[PDB]
Amino acid sequence: MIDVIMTGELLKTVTRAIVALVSEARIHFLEKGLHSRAVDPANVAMVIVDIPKDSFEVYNIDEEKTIGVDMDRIFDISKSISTKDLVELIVEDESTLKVKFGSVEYKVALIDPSAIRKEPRIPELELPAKIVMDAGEFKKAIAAADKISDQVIFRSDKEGFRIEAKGDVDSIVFHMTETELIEFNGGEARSMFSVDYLKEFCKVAGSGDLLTIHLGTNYPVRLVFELVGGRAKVEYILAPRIESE
Amino acid sequence: MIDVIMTGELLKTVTRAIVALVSEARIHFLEKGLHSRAVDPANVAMVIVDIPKDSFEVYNIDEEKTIGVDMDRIFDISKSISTKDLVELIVEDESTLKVKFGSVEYKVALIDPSAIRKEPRIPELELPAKIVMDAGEFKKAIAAADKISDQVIFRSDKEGFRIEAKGDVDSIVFHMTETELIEFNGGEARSMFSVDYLKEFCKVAGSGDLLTIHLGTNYPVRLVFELVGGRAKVEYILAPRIESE
Amino acid sequence: MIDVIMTGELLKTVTRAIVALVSEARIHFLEKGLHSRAVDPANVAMVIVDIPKDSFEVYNIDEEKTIGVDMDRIFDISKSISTKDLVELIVEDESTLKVKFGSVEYKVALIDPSAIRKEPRIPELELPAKIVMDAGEFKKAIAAADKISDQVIFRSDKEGFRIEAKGDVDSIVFHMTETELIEFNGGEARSMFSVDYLKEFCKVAGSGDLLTIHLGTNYPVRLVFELVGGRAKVEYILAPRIESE
Amino acid sequence: KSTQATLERWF
Amino acid sequence: KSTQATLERWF
Amino acid sequence: KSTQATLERWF
Repeated sequence: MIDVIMTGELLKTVTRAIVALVSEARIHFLEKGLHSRAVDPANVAMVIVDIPKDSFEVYNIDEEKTIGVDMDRIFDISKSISTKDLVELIVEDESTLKVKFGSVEYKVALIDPSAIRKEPRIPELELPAKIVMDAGEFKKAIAAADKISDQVIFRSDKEGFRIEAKGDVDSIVFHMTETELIEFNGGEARSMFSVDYLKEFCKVAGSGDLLTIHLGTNYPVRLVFELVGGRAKVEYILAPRIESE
Repeated sequence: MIDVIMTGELLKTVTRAIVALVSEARIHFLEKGLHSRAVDPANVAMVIVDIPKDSFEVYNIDEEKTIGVDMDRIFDISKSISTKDLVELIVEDESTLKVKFGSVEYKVALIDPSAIRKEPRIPELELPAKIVMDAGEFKKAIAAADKISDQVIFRSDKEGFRIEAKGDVDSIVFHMTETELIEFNGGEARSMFSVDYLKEFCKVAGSGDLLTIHLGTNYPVRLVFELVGGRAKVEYILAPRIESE
Repeated sequence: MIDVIMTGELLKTVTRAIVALVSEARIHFLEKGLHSRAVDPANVAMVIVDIPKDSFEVYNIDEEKTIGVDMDRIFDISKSISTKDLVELIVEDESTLKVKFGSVEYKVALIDPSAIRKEPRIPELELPAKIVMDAGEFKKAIAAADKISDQVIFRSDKEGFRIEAKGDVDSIVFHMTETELIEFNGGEARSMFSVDYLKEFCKVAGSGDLLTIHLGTNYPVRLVFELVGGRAKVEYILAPRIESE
Repeated sequence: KSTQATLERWF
Repeated sequence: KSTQATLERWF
Repeated sequence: KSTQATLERWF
């Protein structure tokens, strides 16, 4: 009889990150906490969200059950739930999901977890560069590149982490030596991506949070955010745009 | 020679509530204060606004006169008048209305009070349930129902006041036992309405104000708000949506 | 090797005032500071911006050079640069302009200063009335007139400064006796203008700044704003709408 | 089903 | 009536 | 030129 209670900002962060690529994903209530991973219909990006049980103001499961949650209606209802308005999720039945907050109890029906596209096996990626920086400084690097182009270049070496965008009349570069990055392993990496997705990922995160970036050469990029003050871990994996010769 | 002075938030609250159903209503400058009631062209809802003379920072009439005020131009001009910018309304003539605030003096011509549709006799409604709650908690009950449906159900009994909305995949219910309501007479009542109007009424009011609701069964609903910190009383009467068998 | 450093609010104020009438203007790096003047393609209004060298947190020129700056891309990039994010402009070359702020270095190519329309000789206007008031009180006088009409009348005499707008059902007047104006020479003047431009000029300025107005009769109007707390002087000159008999 | 009524019936 | 003038007349 | 790839190649 799932009976969880999280803060409003917590539910609003995950539902947004998820529904940011899907409209219905399977949510996994495990012993270690809440899990849920999905790829967009396009098959370009992947999101993996984790909420260990210590982020909830209570997390009561009576067996690890998976539920098919209609992410759109959930996200849509979430725009009511307040930031401080504790929300309690309950699934004491098999057909519906009760969402309680304030004097409102919303009840949306559940989906057959196996009725939704089966999620993607979490990749086993081995990437050269590992950059740890602030999500805000990052979100500002993406916002800037969006005015110059549809794509950007993540360039890593020993002299720091670089993100570059070029237009036919201008260019922009976001550089942070290892000395200004929270962490940096200095590995050499270089992959190009579409600002479109990168800008969409940046929505579920703001300044003040941290971000680890796993970059390789002509490989996808892993964007692991510590959201809601380290209470929610949202990872976005974007496929690269390969330089066609 | 009408010569009144109210706060900006005061004029902005009434003109909005009025023009929310009409574009030109007769305003009545009485001895007890300012009055004005109108129904929308549709004939579905009615608004009754009252401002006793003690809400004005001066209220000078030289006989109880009724003026036909073009609510649209007034509302439109009101978007200038500041919240703290005291505004003085003057009608020392018969053709125009001077609105003063700051270094601006706006002069809109008046309408023949008897040239506008004659207002509706304030109904003599006798309703079973009487609920007193906060306008904010209420505005949040309506905002939520708007995502689920075009209509809602106000259900009253002894176990509290209920507002419910249902969709083909979800439902929501706003419940407050008499123990959590400011006041509640516990009478049994149940009427359905259109979220459309209810959401429009909620505009002229925000959290922190109070609201008395008079509900019956298959009867209209009376929504009496104490706006501008008990200085303005705005009542909205909406006709019910009758369950057609 | 131009090497200047200004505050973010400083660059954002000028680029906006400029690009408010042009999309590419010549910027003049003089000994006394930064200069740049342009008229819109229409030839109705003119903007003259001045930034003496004491507004910069450093201003290093190695000869007074004029650069053709693509105002659109600059303004567009400026929406990133933060209000407190010091920005350093560099032109150590002849083809591009480096804009640095935070961890971003934007590089937009320059234009042949003589490739852009040659700027208008600053007029030698002799105007009767000289009004000094707050830009905010002024911006509020324009915002109000915009609801009544497309044009306004600046009327000056001894009894104060007046700005009036009339519709076919209402009128508005903004009056400030010399006693309420910062300064006023009381000269007699009266010219009509289009609220359109006047509202566009008011964008680059807000309440708290000062404004000197040079008005004559059937002559253009000079609007000199002390922006960014007296650190930037932006002047707008609008041609009058002549009363055709 | 449901039919929005009018206030004329109650006045 | 009113006719928007141009700045060319004054420069 | 550049071609957006898919995640299928890496899974």
